[PDB]
Amino acid sequence: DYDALSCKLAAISVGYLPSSGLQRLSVDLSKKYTEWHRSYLITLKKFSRRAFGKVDKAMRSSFPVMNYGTYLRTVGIDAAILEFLVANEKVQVVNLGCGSDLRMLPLLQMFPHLAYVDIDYNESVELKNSILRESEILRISLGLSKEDTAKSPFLIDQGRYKLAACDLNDITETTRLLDVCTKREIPTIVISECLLCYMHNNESQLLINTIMSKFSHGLWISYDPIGGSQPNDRFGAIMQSNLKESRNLEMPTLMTYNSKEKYASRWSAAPNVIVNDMWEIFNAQIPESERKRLRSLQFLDELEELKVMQTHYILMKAQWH
Repeated sequence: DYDALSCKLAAISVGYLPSSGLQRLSVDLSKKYTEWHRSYLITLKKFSRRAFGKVDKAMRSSFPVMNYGTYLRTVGIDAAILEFLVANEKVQVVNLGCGSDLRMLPLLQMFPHLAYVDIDYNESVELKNSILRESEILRISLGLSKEDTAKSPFLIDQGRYKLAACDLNDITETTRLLDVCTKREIPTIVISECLLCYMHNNESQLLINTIMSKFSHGLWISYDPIGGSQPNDRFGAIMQSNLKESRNLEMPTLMTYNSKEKYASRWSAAPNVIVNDMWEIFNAQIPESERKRLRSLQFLDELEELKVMQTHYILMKAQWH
């Protein structure tokens, strides 16, 4: 999760984010997008010297190619969310594996009838609860008090926002949490940003079939990497070796779902499944005005190196009713 936060703060410091066109942010909410994430880094220092040390040095060692990958990852997920929230005013979002994601701050503001539900491991949501309650600007955005006033499973439960500890590998614990914070009939958006890659095939497939069957109308926006379908494409072999040799983590279903078609077949129950890798989103969805703006920030010397990386990431959008 500290990798994901290092990417977002490096993109904001250079200028890549916020993109007020694609994210549909106002003048005040564009300023607040920068001020909320900056106060998340300063407050993270107060609560952890080790976590601030890894996030600070990763920010400053960020390359232009990696900043283009964070831009497409953020405005890609945001473009799918905002199209669904405009067509449907009463919606509830369930951000599975949220981490340090702060997209609920501008989205709750922009949509009065929007509920939101951050869900992550116990350790991740305890640090996120400490940062939102400590900072003054993050407190005012969610209307929180400084103390831990919430009860039982929820660390936060103020108005139209809910932070909750939950083992997503456990399906019995996942459904029981969704019974108390969501309703069956209300349109839903399920975001799995960098979650299903770290899970085995049994835990991920049961999470997809159970949540889709729980709600009537919805839209699953899942972002993840793929191993690569071409022969002699060892991007998936390099990343699996880089994860264990670094901090002892795994990506069990990387080589299994090595293409955008195989990844999209997990949501085959849903009748409307689209899927496009992040290089296709760079050439199609991103306007010409936006690409000129990113060129003014940094020198993208190796555009082919950006294509090799971004074709090994995807954005799936399943929709059922």
